[PDB]
Amino acid sequence: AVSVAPEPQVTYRLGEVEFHFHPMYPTLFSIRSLGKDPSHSQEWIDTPMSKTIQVGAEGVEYVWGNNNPVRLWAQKSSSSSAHGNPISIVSHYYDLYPYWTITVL
Amino acid sequence: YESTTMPNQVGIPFKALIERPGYAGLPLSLVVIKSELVPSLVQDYITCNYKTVV
Amino acid sequence: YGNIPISMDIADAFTRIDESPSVSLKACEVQSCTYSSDFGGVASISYTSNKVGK
Amino acid sequence: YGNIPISMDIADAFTRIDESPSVSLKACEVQSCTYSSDFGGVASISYTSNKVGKCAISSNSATMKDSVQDVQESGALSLFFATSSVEPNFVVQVCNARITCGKCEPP
Repeated sequence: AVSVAPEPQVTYRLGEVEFHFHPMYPTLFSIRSLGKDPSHSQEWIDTPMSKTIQVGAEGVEYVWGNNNPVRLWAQKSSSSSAHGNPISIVSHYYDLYPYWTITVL
Repeated sequence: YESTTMPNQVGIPFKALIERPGYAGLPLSLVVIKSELVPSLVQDYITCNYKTVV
Repeated sequence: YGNIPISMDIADAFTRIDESPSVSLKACEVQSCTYSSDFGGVASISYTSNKVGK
Repeated sequence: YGNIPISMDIADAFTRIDESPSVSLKACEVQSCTYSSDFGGVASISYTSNKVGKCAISSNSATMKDSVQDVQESGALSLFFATSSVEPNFVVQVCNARITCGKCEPP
């Protein structure tokens, strides 16, 4: 039987996930990805810090101590509705990846 | 998701719907009865009548 | 004085649509017109609907 | 990842054709347009039906979450959609009948 500290609070914005890390005593955390291109790190969070990762409904996973991992597609209580041009383009109005700035140029 | 701007005019009812577009049957109505400026003060000094006795 | 920004995340889904009647025969009647402006507006709006909803 | 080509004989005939709804006045309303990336989809279509049946619905360039609807009469019909999943475009059909939709993309 083991207990470790609270899993990071999530805050949400337009195409954005922000995480507040919150420990009690030093807790091992991993930052990974498998809805995105491979990455791995390990660090101990002894003191809170915010890490912001963007997710456009791809999939980002965070691993916090001895608790189940959580993967999110940035699910909220909102939805889209027939967005995006018929020929391939990027999520939301925002210019990046340039496909809204290409018409200006 | 969020976020409207009502002006501060008292007793006029403003209506907000917001979370995502579409219609709701229960929406938020909010009215301001009053703004209230309440002190947070430093007492500079006190003065009062005094009884001078000769 | 000023404007008050307000933000809310409120549950209004529920089940969407929460009933939206389509509407026809839209009219504006304006009556009770007497000068002043320190009191509220009095308009009457006439319409006819093809469904009941909220 | 990987694509599955599939083939079927669903035991067609049956006693086809003997039901086939047709539908008129086909429209799209757009609600719940927010610029958050989710998989949901919350829109309505307005039409009128007077043919009582089930047709095989819907679509081969669009995705509804419904697929069986006995339409006898019709009005506004809210449906769920798989938006920003594998459809960013939709050719909306309700039976043999169709329009293309929808809206919401500001600059």
